[PDB]
Amino acid sequence: GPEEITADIPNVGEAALSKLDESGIVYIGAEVTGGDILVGKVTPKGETQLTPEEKLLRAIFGEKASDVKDSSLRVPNGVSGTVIDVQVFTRDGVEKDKRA
Amino acid sequence: FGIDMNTDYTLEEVGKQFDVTRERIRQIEAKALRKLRHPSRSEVLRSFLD
Amino acid sequence: FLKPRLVDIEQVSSTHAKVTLEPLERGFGHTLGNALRRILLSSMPGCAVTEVEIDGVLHEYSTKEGVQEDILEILLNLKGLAVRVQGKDEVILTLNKSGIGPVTAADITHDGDVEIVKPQHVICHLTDENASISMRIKVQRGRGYVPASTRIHSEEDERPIGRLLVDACYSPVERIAYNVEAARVEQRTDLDKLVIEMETNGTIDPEEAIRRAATILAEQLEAFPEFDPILLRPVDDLELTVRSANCLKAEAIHYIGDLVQRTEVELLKTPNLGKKSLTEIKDVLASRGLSLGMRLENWPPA
Amino acid sequence: TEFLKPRLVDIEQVSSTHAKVTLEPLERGFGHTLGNALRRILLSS
Amino acid sequence: GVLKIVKVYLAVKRRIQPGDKMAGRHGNKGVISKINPIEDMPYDENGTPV
Amino acid sequence: SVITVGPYLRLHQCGLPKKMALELFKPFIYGKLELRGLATTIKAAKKMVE
Repeated sequence: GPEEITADIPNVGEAALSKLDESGIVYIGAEVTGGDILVGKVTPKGETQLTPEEKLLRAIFGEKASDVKDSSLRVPNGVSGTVIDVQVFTRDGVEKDKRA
Repeated sequence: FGIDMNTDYTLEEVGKQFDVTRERIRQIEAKALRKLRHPSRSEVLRSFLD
Repeated sequence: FLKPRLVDIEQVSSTHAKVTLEPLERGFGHTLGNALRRILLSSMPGCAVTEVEIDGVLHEYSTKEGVQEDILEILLNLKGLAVRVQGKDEVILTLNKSGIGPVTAADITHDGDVEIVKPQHVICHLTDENASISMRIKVQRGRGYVPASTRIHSEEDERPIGRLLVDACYSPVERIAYNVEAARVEQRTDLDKLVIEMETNGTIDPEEAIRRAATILAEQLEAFPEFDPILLRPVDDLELTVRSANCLKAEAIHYIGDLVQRTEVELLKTPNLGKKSLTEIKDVLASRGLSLGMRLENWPPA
Repeated sequence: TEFLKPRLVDIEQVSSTHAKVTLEPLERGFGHTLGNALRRILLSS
Repeated sequence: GVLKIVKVYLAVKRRIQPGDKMAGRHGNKGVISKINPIEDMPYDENGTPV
Repeated sequence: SVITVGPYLRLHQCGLPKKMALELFKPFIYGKLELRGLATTIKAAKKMVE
């Protein structure tokens, strides 16, 4: 399937989703360090094919395992700076997202 | 589940192997997971979830 | 065993002065003097500006229309602004100005403990007739050098992205030099003088600095596991709605441990919690393997 | 703006007339001023 | 194959730390070893450190 | 990495950067961390040093 830039990221706290706008792109002027999510990205991977202990774990804790893997662009480990610019390129004919 | 065992067994199959079958078994599991739900049991497994 | 003391303090400028010490025994001018130089340069109270929120600025790397200075230049200029406070450890000031012309340090609003030593000091210039800049200059007090980079660990929601952190320049002292000349007091074999000529920004009095220096110097001579961690996380980690969080905090529920003790009955009896909020709380708690009416018996240990 | 005092002494002495004493934490640059001002006083006076 | 691209531009500010390489124009290289306090710095009779 | 002096060192030792040593000994750190009981499991150890 097609990948999404959406701000909806499987398995992240509000601290993680804080630095992203509704569309999933980090705000201009927001100071970041390694591990912060700059651009939320998600790619389809279906039927994760788990194992018995994992199946027990999920049924105990009642967690739906997402069909989407987290490809999001995050600040490289160790580098810390302030975002001064954001540019979005879209294929001619694909609908521009909110942020764009 | 399939824990330390080949494949896994339907609730009815588990019922045949337990001689006490059907809805009965479905209840035990529900109360079993429940016992594992509350902490001091669940705190070890909880950290596995990121 | 004569102990020293001070004598005429000669102030030649708002900037710097020469403090002098009469009664000094053989070789003690150096021992006292250099040691005093050390503490003087190193450890001293300072009030250097820390946080600055400007008008339309998200980051220090932009340029504001109407001012020829880059924002980073303006921060660097502010870092060199010398102020002295009395009763407040941290004060926040407000700078405002417009029209064509230089914006000095006297253009800020004057507060109770605010004393500007250099009113002529240039923060930034103004190039256009109608162009205006407002800013909050958050000035706090500290010792030594505290760079802006080490300032973020604690974090704790510095979210107002318009707030640019700046490196802490805390220290009155610029240059300290000590010269010992033989000092002849009326009657005595041979004694030395201590001429400490120091350089300041004016935010600290010579007697005060020289005092605290030896104060600290002598001051050094003074010796010469069960349960879930998740239970102690703040309620904000549950990521509830603002309403629910505020309601819980209003009911003295600040942590998850406090919440899991409460029952549905008790929560519904609160003045501000409806069925929707309770549904949300039960949902988010169940989503992490928790619930209401959970007993942990022993709240709290230490 | 409170200060720092040491908190982990351990005087390790050889024989009797000889001694090696150590002081654990101390603010940056305080070790040299203390060590020196003291050496000066110990030797010269 | 690529639907959309998001380019974020970071501005990082680094000052100086041990391990950095410094040199004059005369072919004299060097690497900063330790960062010394102003206190320990060699100073002239004027009191100005180096 | 780039190297510096450290004259204070004894002949038998060398100054090793904190971050480097952390990343290098990562499995050892995990193992010791869950050896003393500071970490519930290896995952928790990873999350801790991370």
